[PDB]
Amino acid sequence: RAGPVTWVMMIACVVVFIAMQILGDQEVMLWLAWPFDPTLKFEFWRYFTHALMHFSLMHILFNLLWWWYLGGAVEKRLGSGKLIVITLISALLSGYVQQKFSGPWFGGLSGVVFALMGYVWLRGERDPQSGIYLQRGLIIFALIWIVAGWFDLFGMSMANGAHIAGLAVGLAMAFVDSLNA
Amino acid sequence: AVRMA
Repeated sequence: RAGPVTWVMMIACVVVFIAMQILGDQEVMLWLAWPFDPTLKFEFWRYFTHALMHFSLMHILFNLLWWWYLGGAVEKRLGSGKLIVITLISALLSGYVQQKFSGPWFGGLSGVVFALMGYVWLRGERDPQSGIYLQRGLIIFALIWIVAGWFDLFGMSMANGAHIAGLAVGLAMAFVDSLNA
Repeated sequence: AVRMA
């Protein structure tokens, strides 16, 4: 749990979030969101910094919770490098698919989070010796959570492309990772 | 609106 990449990520999300409370959501979005304009396509940070933005205490705490719990496990059991790679690929791919689904105005760490969910479960399943796993007790919620976004649970506009893309990506990485060693 | 990942 006490991993550097785990905490460096939690710290950044909290910095950025606080910045969002001072400046306002939209003003942070114009700089951190996925490129809305192909002119902006070379502002490379935007492909990753959308993961840093949250729009409610609930949004961020719920995300950081999962991230601490799942990110922690991968960092501890598998190193900081494996975590970063998972975070970068899924922030890049789930941003990418989410932009296709509903455009460039989104953010949150849930893309990376479903990738961690997908990864920890598929990896604990195929490579038990890797010392990580996900309670079926969680994978349930996982699936409630994803399908509840499909129905926009009580007006909650969820990034549905991000969740599934992230989920898929984690499963691919864990499956590939569960062939070596 | 915005969508929450």
